[PDB]
Amino acid sequence: MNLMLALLTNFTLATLLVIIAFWLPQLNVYSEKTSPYECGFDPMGSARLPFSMKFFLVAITFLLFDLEIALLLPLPWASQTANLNTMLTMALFLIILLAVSLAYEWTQKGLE
Amino acid sequence: WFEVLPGIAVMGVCLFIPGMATARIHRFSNGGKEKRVAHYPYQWYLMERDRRVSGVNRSYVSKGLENID
Amino acid sequence: VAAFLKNVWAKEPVLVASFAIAGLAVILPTLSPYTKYSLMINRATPYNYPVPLRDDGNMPDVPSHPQDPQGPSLEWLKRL
Amino acid sequence: LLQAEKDRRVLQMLRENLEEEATVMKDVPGWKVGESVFHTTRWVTPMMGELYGLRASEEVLSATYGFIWYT
Amino acid sequence: MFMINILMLIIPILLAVAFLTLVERKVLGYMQLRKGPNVVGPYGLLQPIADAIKLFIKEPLRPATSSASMFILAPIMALGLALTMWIPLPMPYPLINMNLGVLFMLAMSSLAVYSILWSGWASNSKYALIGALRAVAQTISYEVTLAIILLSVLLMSGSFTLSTLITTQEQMWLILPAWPLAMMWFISTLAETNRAPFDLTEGESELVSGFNVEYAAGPFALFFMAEYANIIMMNIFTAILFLGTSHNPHMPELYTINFTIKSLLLTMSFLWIRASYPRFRYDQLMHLLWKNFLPLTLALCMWHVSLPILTSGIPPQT
Amino acid sequence: PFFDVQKRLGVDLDRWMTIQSAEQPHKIPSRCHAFEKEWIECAHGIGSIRAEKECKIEFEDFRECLLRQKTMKRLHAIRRQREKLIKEGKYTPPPH
Amino acid sequence: VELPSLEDLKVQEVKVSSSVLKAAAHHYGAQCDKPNKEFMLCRWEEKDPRRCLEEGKLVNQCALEFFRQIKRHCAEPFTEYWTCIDYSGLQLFRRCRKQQAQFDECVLDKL
Amino acid sequence: NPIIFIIILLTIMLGTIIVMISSHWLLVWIGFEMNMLAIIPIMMKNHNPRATEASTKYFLTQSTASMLLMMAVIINLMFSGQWTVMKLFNPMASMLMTMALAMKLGMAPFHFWVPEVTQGIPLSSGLILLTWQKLAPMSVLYQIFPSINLNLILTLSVLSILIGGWGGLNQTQLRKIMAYSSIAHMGWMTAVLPYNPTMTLLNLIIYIIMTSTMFTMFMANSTTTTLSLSHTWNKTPIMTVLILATLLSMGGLPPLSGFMPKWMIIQEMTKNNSIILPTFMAITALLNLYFYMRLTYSTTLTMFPSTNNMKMKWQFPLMKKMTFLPTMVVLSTMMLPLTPMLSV
Amino acid sequence: SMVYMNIMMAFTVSLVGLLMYRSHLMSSLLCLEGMMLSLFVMAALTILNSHFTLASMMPIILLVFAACEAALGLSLLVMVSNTYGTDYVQNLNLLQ
Amino acid sequence: MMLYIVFILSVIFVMGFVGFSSKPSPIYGGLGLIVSGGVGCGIVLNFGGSFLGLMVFLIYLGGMMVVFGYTTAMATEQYPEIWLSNKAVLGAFVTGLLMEFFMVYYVLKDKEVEVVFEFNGLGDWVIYDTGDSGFFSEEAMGIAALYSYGTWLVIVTGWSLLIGVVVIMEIT
Ligand SMILES: CCCCCCCCCCCCCCCCCC(=O)OC[C@H](COP(=O)(O)OCCN)OC(=O)CCCCCCCCCCCCCCCCC
Repeated sequence: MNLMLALLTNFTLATLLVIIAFWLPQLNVYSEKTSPYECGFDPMGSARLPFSMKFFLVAITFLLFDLEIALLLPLPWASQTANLNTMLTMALFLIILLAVSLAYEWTQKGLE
Repeated sequence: WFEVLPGIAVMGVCLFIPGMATARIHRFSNGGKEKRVAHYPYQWYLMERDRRVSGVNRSYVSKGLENID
Repeated sequence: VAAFLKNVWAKEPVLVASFAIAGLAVILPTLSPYTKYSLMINRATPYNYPVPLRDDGNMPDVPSHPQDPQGPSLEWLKRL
Repeated sequence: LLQAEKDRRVLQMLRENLEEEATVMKDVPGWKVGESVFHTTRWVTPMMGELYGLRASEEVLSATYGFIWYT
Repeated sequence: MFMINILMLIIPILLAVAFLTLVERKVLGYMQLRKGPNVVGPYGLLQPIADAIKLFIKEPLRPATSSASMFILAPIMALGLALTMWIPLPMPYPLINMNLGVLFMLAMSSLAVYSILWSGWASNSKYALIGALRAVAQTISYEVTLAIILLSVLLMSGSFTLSTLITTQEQMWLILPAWPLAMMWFISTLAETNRAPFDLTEGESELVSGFNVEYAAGPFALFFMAEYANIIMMNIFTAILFLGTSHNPHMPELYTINFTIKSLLLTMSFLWIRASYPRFRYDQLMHLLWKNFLPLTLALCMWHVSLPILTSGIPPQT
Repeated sequence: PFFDVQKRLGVDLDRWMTIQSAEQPHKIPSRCHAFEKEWIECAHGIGSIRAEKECKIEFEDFRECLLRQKTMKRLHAIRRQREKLIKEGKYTPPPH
Repeated sequence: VELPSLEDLKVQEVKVSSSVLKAAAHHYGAQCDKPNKEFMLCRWEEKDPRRCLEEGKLVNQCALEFFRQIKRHCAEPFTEYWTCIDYSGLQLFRRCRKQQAQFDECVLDKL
Repeated sequence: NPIIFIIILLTIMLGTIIVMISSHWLLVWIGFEMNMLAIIPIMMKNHNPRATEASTKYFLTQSTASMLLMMAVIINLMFSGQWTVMKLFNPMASMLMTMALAMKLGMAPFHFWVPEVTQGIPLSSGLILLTWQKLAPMSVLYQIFPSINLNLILTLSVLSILIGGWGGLNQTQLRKIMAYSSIAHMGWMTAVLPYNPTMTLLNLIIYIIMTSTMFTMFMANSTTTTLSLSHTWNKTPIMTVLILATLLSMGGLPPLSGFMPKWMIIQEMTKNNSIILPTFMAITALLNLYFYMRLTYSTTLTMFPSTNNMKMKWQFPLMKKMTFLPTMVVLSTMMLPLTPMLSV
Repeated sequence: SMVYMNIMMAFTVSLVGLLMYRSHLMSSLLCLEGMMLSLFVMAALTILNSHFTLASMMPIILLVFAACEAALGLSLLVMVSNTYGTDYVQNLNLLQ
Repeated sequence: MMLYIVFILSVIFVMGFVGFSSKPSPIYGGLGLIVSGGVGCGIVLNFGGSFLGLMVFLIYLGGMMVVFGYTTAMATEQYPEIWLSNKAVLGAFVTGLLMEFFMVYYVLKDKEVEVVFEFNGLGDWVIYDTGDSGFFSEEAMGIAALYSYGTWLVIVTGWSLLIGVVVIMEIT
């Protein structure tokens, strides 16, 4: 029953330590002028964040290579079986189904 | 070249506590015997049995041969 | 064609080390006779509990006492 | 050997969870002593609620959740 | 007293991550030909008590332009998943015994980068805005290099738990047999945790200062104490997953003694690099992963799969 | 239209995962396993249109093995034979 | 339903820990096999472990005299043997390998 | 590019062959889950600001359509815990099957969709492929066939063949006019379905042909009704006797084959002594005809040939198998009392 | 028992006004990609509390598409707001 | 740490949703999930299924969501106000929250009320286990690795993914 005793112990030191740092001098009596001088060294910066694509694909591109290496995960439990040939013949398919899915897209990464 | 030899001896020892703490709490809490481990539901099944027969309530006290005479 | 195989190894000697290992792991499992030992060991590990069958007449083998002569030889592994 | 210890532990366990039930009340709009919730008749391994009653204190919590979350 | 075995862990480690910052510039000092913090100590060993106290006295501004609700829950993390990950880690006796726990790291290795995306976005514009976006992008592409080459060896040891992984490395220092992989286990944790040769996340050269830029002395001790709570853990891991010690059911103590005289050598590697090599210019940085690091890591997986099967080797586990 | 090719030629596409009792690789059972081989035995040579009005017995308990729907009610109704009378005598049990 | 009374219960269970119970445990079953395999067949062959209680007292019985046997001849090498294996975690069998002969010195020999 | 377009366009039917071949509820999920995965790029090809505001109004309307099903698969995994494919053992399953499956076919409601997609897919080429998705689902309904609440599958039917009828009388674009009156013929085949479920397929094949041979004809350039006026005095008049030899046969008149489904279907729906149902269907497909008349008064009335328009060139499209179909879309009535005993 | 009525009230997450609407499409698409876990967990119990031992992979296959496919339909939501910059379900243009 | 530590998770889970099932300015949408996903992977880690729980962290909650969050900087919403922004979100909330509460109130606030909510008893986890058992990897989803019997189940999923990229290499 002692796991949650070992988790909420950990946060409660951390969720404590924000206030004793952030908050404690935050109410101190120093000046702290409201002037809009903050947001350093790009003073104003008025724009939307524009769509920039080769930022985007490197999200998608991963998400799919991700899945099957969940599918690929239960090899070391499956190395203990009865008929094993249906493993080696089958196990090696996923991989090559992964590696193929590279080679195609590999004609165009662009600047990744 | 030497002046760094003290700099280690802080970090080093401070990692030699957490390895000797848990090691000597388990050996201390169960009185000389390393903590049991239940990975598989069969393995558990003997402790929760052994709790019943031990002396009162615990899994760390073994009866022995003279128990049943 | 061997001039090709030496003129991709002056430029990209990387994936070539993957293909070189890509095959050579597919080929070999159909060769070395160490395999098929691998399938015998892995079949004989008694995960379950053996249940004794009923003996009326035959009873081909396998007497009541297990250590008596009963059945196959699994001790070719113990010496192995 | 190990099993021949358990089967006795549940049959002991049902009786006390019956003999100490049938002596709670015998009610006219009550139930017959040890009926069957099924029609069919053979031994079907009982549900946790059968062995431990509404008892529901601790030694239960160390039974159902005993194995999970830790040695 | 199980609660006093925990709090005996969280506390005694915050001294290492503190006194690393000192051995930071002594070791990196004599690479330069000079001595390290000296005047204050006398030996310097007294420096970090003075540094922990300058920050929390020093006033913690917030940007007028920020969303305060995110500017807390994010750092209130950079110190959890750093201090939770330590839990099931055998030395020799881990505080928890998790059946399949090895997988549990990747659970907590994957969930920290979702505390970068908050903070850099939580605040404001383009030095921490698109500057905390594109350190997301490199941090997730160095997992696929990882989980595979973690999954390789685990064919060579049988299960997901860590009590077996001391048994199999007995008299064989698991670095012989896969030494090709082991390299890539190193360049990963150095690329993923944002350290020297691929440095970009925290800025010096490519930008001003990455992701730290806004936090004043107040919160910025946490990150500067969080970022060093990952680095001494992955490197206190690698040496349970490669360079194994020899358990001793009798003098447990001599296990850890010889264990910190390894994991503490190993670490002094991310410092022994940082004096040396320059940076990658974010194109070359990912552009060298798909093309180059990856094709092998698949290829070897087709290899450590068959090698047990093709030798009747298959390791004794479920 | 359901062609059923896997009947004609030899392959098994699925047919294994299908029901609650087939193999279970190490031969480990389900809880209500023993009532399958009972209930399938009933309707096989049947054409299933009379099954509904024929068997129905071996099916119902099987639906009541699965959900434990009733035994949980006759159980919850011991909490009304005791634990309204706790004060009125027969604490029941004696501990132990 | 019919359940047997409270009787033919409270019998003599072998009461020992789980460390000693795996100490011999090995010479144990290979040499006995008088009720036990047979007692399986009073379960697997016909289920409902209620109709079959009888050999349960035979198979439980075989153990009684077994541990009652061993106490007479040599308990000294045994007592020291199941101490090491009881020095713990996982209860490995590959640590006590040395002492395995001392327990088995005359057991396979004398009796 | 050109290879894969035959890899994609092959995987579709492989998406619907695992549907008809399977024993196992999981596979009939995966089975038409990978159409909504493998259909989408076909819509795209010319990358325009409709197809992409089309296939996204399609997508999330076949996304839930599926994703409810998986909720009505896992209900009877509770009760009876036996997958396979047979009556659904529990009423919250079926009522959550059939009226959430009507989304892919769309029936009487669940069509604000079929006109929003079929219109303004920039790709009119086909769009003949939206005759597959009529053919995946039915190959469930034929199996589950003896479980329906029976007060529904008619109540989506009879509110359909009506609502798809009136939908078009107001329409001009002739991709819509086929979009409408393709809800209609989903009124006849699932109104039958509990009574003798073959003599449905009969209406299913006669439908796949007739709507098929329309499009292949609508492919030369043809788009808007008033571009079918500039047709006979320009392209070829032997085209016009065709478009009048079908559009009439498709609502149907007894010397043609379009009359073949009704003529047989009512043999079935009476003999079960429901004679007050079929008239109202029989009589409502009537004002389903007044699209086609008034479509057919466009092309034979020589309406203002376009302008000076001189097409002296010959044709090079693919008419493939158009030189057959309106000898089988018309003349087959004289042939067959086979269709009830042939596919059966 | 009770854990089957939660989570079920959760699987009315559909709620459809909040399935297509209102704008910020990303909120709609969101409650979709989390319509799973109402399909998953619910089917990670019934499989589990009774030992099927075989369908146990099915939970894995309920994600492997639920991520694969729902990650597709994200793509379009770039094409919409690439040409715009605001998703805003309020784009109707193709009409009927 | 009572017997109700399961019932206390789900009713946080059920409340995990209604945060993002209304209309929260979807940079807080995530924070309606990773709680729900978290507690969700929480519930599953009881019952004995473990491996299958600890994956949702790896494959979905950890891996997937980040893409859901790596965008919504590309679709990036305007800095109008967000969250409490427009006065409308709050109205839709409570009536959901109470609707299980008022359900949960007299669902059982008494002996029984009435029938349809009365056939679910509570508190011992009556079903939640059975008897004892042996061990295989555990017993249950401990053996989730079938490259034996399952094949035609993989090779579709194995092949259906390979096309996932081709579709997306185009429209991109
Ligand atoms: C910001 C301030 C506010 C936040 C404060 C609270 C924050 C909490 C954040 C939670 C983050 C950690 C949660 C990760 C869960 C991991 C659980 C796990 O993996 O445990 C492993 C273990 C597996 O069991 P096994 O070893 O196979 O069998 C043992 C047999 N004796 O499993 C077990 O032993 C059984 C599991 C027992 C634990 C009960 C379930 C705990 C998990 C609940 C998490 C709830 C989600 C909270 C929000 C998460 C957001 C990230």
